Amino acid sequence: IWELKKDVYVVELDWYPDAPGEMVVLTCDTPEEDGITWTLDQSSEVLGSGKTLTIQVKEFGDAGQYTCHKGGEVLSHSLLLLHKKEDGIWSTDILKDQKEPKNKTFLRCEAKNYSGRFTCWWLTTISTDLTFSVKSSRGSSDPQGVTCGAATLSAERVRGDNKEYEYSVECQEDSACPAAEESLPIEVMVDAVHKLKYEQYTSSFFIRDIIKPDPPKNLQLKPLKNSRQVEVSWEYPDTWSTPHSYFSLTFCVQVQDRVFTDKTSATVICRKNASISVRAQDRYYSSSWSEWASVPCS
Amino acid sequence: IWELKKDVYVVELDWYPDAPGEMVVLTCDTPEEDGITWTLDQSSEVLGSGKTLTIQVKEFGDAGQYTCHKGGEVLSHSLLLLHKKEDGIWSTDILKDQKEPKNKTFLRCEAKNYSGRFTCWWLTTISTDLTFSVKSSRGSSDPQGVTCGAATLSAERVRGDNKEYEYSVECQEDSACPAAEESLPIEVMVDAVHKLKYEQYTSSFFIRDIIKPDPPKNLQLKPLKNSRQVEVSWEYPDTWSTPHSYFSLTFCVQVDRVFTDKTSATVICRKNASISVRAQDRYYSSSWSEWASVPC
Amino acid sequence: RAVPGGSSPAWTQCQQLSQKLCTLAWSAHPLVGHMDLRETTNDVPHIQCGDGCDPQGLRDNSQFCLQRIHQGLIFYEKLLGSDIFTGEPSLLPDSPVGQLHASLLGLSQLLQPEGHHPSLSPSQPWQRLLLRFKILRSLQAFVAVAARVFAHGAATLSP
Amino acid sequence: RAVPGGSSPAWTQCQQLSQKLCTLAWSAHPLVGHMDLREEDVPHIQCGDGCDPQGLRDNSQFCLQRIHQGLIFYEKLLGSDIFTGEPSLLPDSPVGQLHASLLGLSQLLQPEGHHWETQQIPSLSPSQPWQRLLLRFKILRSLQAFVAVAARVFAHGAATL
Ligand SMILES: [K+]
Ligand SMILES: [K+]
Repeated sequence: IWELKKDVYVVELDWYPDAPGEMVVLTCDTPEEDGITWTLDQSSEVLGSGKTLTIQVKEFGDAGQYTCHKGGEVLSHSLLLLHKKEDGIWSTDILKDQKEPKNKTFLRCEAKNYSGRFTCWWLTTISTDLTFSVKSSRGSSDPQGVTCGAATLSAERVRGDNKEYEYSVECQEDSACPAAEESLPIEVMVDAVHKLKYEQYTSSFFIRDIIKPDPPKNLQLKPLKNSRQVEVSWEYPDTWSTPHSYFSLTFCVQVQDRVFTDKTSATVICRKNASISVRAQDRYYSSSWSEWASVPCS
Repeated sequence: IWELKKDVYVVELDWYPDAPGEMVVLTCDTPEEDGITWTLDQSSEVLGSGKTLTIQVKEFGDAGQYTCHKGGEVLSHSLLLLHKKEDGIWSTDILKDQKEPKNKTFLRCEAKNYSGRFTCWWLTTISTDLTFSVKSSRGSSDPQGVTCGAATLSAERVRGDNKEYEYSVECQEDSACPAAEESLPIEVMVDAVHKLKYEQYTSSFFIRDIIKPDPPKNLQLKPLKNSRQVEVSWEYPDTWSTPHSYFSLTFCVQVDRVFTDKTSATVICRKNASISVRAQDRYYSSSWSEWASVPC
Repeated sequence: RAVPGGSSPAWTQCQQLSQKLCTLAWSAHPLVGHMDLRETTNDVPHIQCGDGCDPQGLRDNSQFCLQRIHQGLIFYEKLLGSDIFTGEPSLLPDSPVGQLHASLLGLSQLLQPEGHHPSLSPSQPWQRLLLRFKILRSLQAFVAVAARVFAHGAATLSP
Repeated sequence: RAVPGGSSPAWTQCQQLSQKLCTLAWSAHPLVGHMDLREEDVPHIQCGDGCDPQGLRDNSQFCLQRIHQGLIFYEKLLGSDIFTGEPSLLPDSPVGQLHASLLGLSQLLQPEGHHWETQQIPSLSPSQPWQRLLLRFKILRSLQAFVAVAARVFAHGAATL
């Protein structure tokens, strides 16, 4: 048993429904020494007295909010969540296994640059009784500061059947080096609380491996005259790491058959109706290609 | 100690060459039992008497050809061969490492089709006093049958300088199956004997891995008027497996190389080079057939 | 019981898909593989001898043969699922492998569009590669016959 | 000591030479797939190593010096039996041109460390190709990232010096 946050505790049942489980002792936090009683969640049922209640924990009926009272007053609580080892492996009931990119993901992070600021997005069906604490550091054997900004719900969209809830956090590695070649991965540990159930989801990665650039900025067309052929041009996205002399990007100009150019321009043939889309990638490392920047053929 | 051929025995020196080696008992074959004497190879020096001779083989000097004797007579023989294991590796002297793909490859085998008919060569720098006896089989537990028609000497090129001798052998799986996913490999065992030494060379292969179709036949082109172009054609070779309806090949087309599964094609031909084409089994990437041109 | 029989199949999308299938098998594990050399094996299905996948044995029965074929795909197709390819170093879905996994499940779907159906372990990524290869070379073998089988049917049984 | 100084390199030569490196190092093997990752003997372009654009302007000899170190080390590894053991891969292969180009660019930085030190000759083994194969790709992995920074270093010097 450990304290996930004030008056809230996680009980590790390795073996879930098996064995004796675990013997928890709760404590009423109050000066009061006399006539303390314990009740669980609602139930007027006194489970014990004394400033400490000692219980056994196997299933969810074992956890919940414990409350101590004296003379009809609530004195303090003690919410117990369970962390459950299902068939020898922790539970994941919470986050959606994000189209396996690839397999068993839950946390899909990415960075618009080597600044040391990445965002991780996770997916859930769950609309309510959801709490999400985000802890990030770089390296275990001797952690290294990552400030995490609290899990918002970045957007919510429909998956046809039922709604899909998209969370997200921003994180800045406190003292980061964009130029450097990372040797130690960031881990993002996500404390997933849904009601009584407790789950942790983790991601370890190098920023270089989660870089996905914003799409090219200011994509422009410029026809040649009495020519169904155009001067395409774009710019580095505002967010790309600077300087571009160092932090270079490579481009893909697809009309629609794509072409690749480490230049911010190319000359295509408008098949007037289609349009030119351009996307960038790290020029020097197979990170992820940004999204397309598209401009309608003239 | 076991028999290679008749009267010809091998002596396993697994520990070559630490003492005591092996203690061979030579047995003279004859119904008689008195006045028997023995000599080594072709030297006199009566090594001993009786129907048997107890020798100690450790080295070639102990080996050779033992000869029985009864009154001015030679009743029988016994050729003792040595199979030596040095540094935990049986010798691989006889045959040439042919360090190709990959190393320690002493046996080449190819099949021009799926009949179960394969051929295998070996490269020896040796010139004489050899004997290759091949045996093959499919599998080891309950070995299927494979019939090998004697180690014949064929090619006789010239390496860096010293001559290179090549033998090869016909081999038909007693009961083949072509179209089947062979799941058990073929086993080649070459009992090589260089005078008193003896080695064994083995190879394991599924036909599919060793397929080397023949070169396509009748490359016949038909160019067009006022063009350095030609539509060309070939035909599977007859060695190939029948029906091509099933036993499909796919081809190549040199002069960059172009590839079709069609017995035909159309390519811009200049008087410069010439047109070569080959065939690989369409379904399993195995050996590419040799080439076949009909110079522009 | 009697040799089953009946159902076509689309000899061509079959002979088509099947040959695209072989190229796949190879792409996902080129000749630049492992010249071994190594067993009774925890064997896979094999388009064996009298499974009737000969050019001849097909003239009449092709049903047993196809059932076999499909059975293999099921086997291999399952295998690509296994942690064997999932485990470290995990093979990605779009990677040449996970596309085999496609073709297979694809091709399998074109024989039996529903039909009716592994050892597990080990760990040590060390051992996954080895299997990954055994399985692959093994597979490339299966699909080969599988190809010709469908090639013939395309050529001779249909139209 | 004082941070070294001196010989400004063929940024252009280097830029292109590095650039090619980032290509060759993303080879990848269908069956091995993309090696991850878990730490953790291999050099690194670190924070305090001065390859970041800002340091690069101040100086860059220390950085460039590290890059030479890296190239030298990967170069050694690539030569070792690791990539020469089986699944035996050809000297014309992507990996061949790799060791090839590595060295080349090593040379282009330190045309031989005059040969005082420059050692750190690789760990050793492993025997039996599976561990081998993995190792091959782990190194290729590390390399992708190494070479990636270098390319930025040069491509940057190349433009700004
Ligand atoms: K889930
Ligand atoms: K030899």
